[PDB]
Amino acid sequence: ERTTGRQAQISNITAAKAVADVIRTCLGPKAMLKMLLDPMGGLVLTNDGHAILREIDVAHPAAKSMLELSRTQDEEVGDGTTTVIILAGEILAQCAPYLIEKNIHPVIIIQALKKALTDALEVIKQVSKPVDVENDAAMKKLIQASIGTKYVIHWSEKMCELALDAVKTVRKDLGQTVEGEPNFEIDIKRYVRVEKIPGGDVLDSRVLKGVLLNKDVVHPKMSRHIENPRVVLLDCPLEYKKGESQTNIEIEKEEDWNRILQIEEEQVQLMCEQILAVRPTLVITEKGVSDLAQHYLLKGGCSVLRRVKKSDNNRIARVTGATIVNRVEDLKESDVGTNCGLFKVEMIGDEYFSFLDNCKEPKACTIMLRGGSKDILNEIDRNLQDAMAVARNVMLSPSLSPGGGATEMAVSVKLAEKAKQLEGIQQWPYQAVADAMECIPRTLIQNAGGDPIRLLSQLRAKHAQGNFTTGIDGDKGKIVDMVSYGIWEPEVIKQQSVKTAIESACLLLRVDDIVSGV
Amino acid sequence: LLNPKAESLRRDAALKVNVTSAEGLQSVLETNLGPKGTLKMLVDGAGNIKLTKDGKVLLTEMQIQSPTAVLIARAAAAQDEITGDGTTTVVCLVGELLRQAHRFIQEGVHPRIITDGFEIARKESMKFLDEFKISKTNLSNDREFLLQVARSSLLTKVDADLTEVLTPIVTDAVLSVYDAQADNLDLHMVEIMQMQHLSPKDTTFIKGLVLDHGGRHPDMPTRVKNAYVLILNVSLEYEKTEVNSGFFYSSADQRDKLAASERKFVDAKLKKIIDLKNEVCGMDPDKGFVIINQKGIDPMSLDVFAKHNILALRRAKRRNMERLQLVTGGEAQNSVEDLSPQILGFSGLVYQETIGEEKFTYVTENTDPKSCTILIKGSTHYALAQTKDAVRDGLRAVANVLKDKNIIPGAGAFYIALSRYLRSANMNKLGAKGKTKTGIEAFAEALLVIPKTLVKNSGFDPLDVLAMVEDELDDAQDSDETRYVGVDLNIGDSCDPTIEGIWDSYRVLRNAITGATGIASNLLLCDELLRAGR
Repeated sequence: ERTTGRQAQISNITAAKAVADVIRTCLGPKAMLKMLLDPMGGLVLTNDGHAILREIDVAHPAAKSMLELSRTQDEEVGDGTTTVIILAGEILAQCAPYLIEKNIHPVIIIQALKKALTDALEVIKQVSKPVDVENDAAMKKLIQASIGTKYVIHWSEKMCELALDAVKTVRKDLGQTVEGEPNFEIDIKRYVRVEKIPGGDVLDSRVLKGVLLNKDVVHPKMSRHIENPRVVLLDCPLEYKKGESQTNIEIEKEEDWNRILQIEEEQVQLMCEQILAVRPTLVITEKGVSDLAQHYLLKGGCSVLRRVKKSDNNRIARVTGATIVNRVEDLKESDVGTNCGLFKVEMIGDEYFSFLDNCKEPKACTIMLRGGSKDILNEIDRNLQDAMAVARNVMLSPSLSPGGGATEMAVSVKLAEKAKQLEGIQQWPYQAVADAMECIPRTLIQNAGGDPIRLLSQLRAKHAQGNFTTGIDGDKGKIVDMVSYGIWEPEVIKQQSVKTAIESACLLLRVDDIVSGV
Repeated sequence: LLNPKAESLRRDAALKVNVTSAEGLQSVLETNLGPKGTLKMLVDGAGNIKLTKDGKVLLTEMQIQSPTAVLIARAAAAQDEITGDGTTTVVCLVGELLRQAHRFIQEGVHPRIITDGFEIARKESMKFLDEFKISKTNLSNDREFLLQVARSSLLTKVDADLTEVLTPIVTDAVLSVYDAQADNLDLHMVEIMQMQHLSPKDTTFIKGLVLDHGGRHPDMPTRVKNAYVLILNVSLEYEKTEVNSGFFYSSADQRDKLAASERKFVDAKLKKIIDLKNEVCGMDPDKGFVIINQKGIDPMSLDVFAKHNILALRRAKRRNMERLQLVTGGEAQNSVEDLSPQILGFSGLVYQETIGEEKFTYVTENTDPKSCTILIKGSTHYALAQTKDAVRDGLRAVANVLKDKNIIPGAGAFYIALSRYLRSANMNKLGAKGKTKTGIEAFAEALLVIPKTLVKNSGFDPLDVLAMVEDELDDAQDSDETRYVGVDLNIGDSCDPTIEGIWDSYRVLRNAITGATGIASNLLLCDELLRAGR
């Protein structure tokens, strides 16, 4: 019913500690397998952190907040799902004795977590090292981190080309002191939307700039490409129009019957004549096209496309600029067909397609993927999004940070040094943040099999005297430098990792009561 | 760390349950292995008792809540689709490998090092797999060697008396379907049919096809030798008007005249059929005419066809009509108007084997049948189910021998030698790791379960035979020559598996070592069990 006093603070930390404790063995490339027991006779052997917690039914509401935290992390970064949840769960565990046994007010701890978050972001920027974002050979070795241990490792070179050529098309990199700096905005969601074509080879997969249409041309003999195109978009079909009111044509006189039959053909030509007034080279309609409208527009020297989806024409309007106008008599001259390179109808996989591809980058592109089957295309799809997500974090900041527990320990050492110079009651919960940062590398040690206490203190000694680039090896499990075998990941992953971790930790600390009601 | 309606087994407690889960499934299937194995009962709940030694049928008919045995059953189902044999062999390798690993888990060894020791030893096992295998010639005159492969797949599931019965049946079934060249073999061309009322030891091989419905008339010829075949699609029985009508007879004899006038349309096609026999080898000996006609035939035409000594079949299965078309060679005749002697096929002696209730017509002695049949005989459903398991697994065992030219000797020759291999190689090599030595030694000692439990089901002392085989291998290495040693279950001493004729398929052992390693590896990777949503 109601949880008052310190009982609510216990249940909020315990719920977040239980969610993190499950995936502690899910961290690292060597991470163990989790066998889940379904209410039925089935089982789940998947080690993916998101696929596990999704199949785990939770009761306490703080556990549901940790589930929604991983959903936000999945939209930002493609990997490291368990890294954020374990880190956010350990911070509440380390602040638990200070909140109760030491009797520190929670607002003091929350204000201390905001100071530790700002200091942590500064340390990550200091331990991060720059890399050339314009080097094609360097970007392939970066994305390769999210490539290997997958079926795409053989095509990885082609997987990086499809990843780079896609983000480089939709990215706008600008800055100045006049109109401001967009800070290298890249949209993978809307603009990079992909079309998967079965059959063929991965080498034949191209990134097309434009909107791809699966519908063919109404007539076999027609202009294949136009130099300076004029495009008209309209939802209305092409056929004889009828009045919305009651229309009855009574024919008595003998010679007036054939005249009305000619007018019906003239009305179809009139609707096409209103389109030809702007001299379009391309006509795209949502519904079908009558055979008469096909012949009238064929002699008019324009291209006709039929049975095109409405959602596709909306994406065409942004890369082109032609606005959909229902009635042919209302067609504006302001909307044009400029920046369309080729109409090429070339057949791909025994199926006629239509290409809107151009020579320019109107902040969007359509990726054409080829594979050996639909399951291969689905594997290329999800891997391409993770491939571009890594390339996105590299284009959203030049600096790379060492992984494998190197950055995790590098921050914890600097937090311990700033703790001695930070006066006030917030010093005690500030030291709990550094102890929570040591949980991630110690977790990789526990999954490796080595002594967690011995290897952690020795790894901390490497950061204190030597450099911060000495991490833990995944294959071996012994303390080594990350410069030898680069595990290096972009900094944006570490940025949003500690960022949302403090926001999720403070959110649960602010709730002192839980009641049930509608 | 708990919420209502949840259960969690954590902190190495799941390992003690999972290893015990394998020990429970192992001890059940440890009873049946090799020719000395045991028979079990499977109750479907409907009251039908089924006795089979095949681990494929066992794991599907039993329901197990233990999730460890579920993964073993699911992975063995993939092994049953690929290998088709040695389902128990895979289970015995998984269980014992977890037992040897659980002993090191109690020592504090991390399971990743244990699983890494299995993968490193598996890669070295594949190297010895290619070295230990024996390349068999591609000659099809190898039937003598096929007699050894047959006894390997037979003696396991039978009393060894049905082996001598099924040995010429299975061996002749494969080579008759298989043309002489390297192309392929089709197991669908071998029909599996079951019959009652006769002992299982009388099971015979059918070179042609077997069918149920025979010619019904007391005077029809029972044995017809070297007869022409007619595949006919048209109904020879009485027909009725497609529209509603009636027969109005003024006189008593007119009633038979109207019935004969309607059948005259069918009798017109009947006269064209009997004229074909009068045109071709009517009185000629060693030649005959058979009607396999697919649709029904009235008893009036059966009496007419009996006077001509024509075998007339009616209501034949649609699938058999196309099969008899390829076996006999005669095309399917839809209309009698197009009937010609060049369309007729040719078959050998066609004789009806008639029991009390049923009649059996045989299509055998065909020029180019390209389809075999194995007719399984038994008095009860117990012998019919056990033989069907031996035929299906027996044909697929020989099938993998022609597809894969490499063969490996059985009787534990591959398991004992590889276990001794990794023991001596790892000490000489030492290039893996110091902590990996536990995973390699546990994997080598775990593969001894098959030769240990094979003689354990035989009753002989496993410590005695494993010592004599190991001493014989050491005496073979001291003599500096290649000697293949294997266990003898009847006598209890060692022997030569190449001379005794005990062989194991290469593809079966390749997926058994790789499969069982992957099964036990994923089971050791489970630290905690979780039950939620229930």
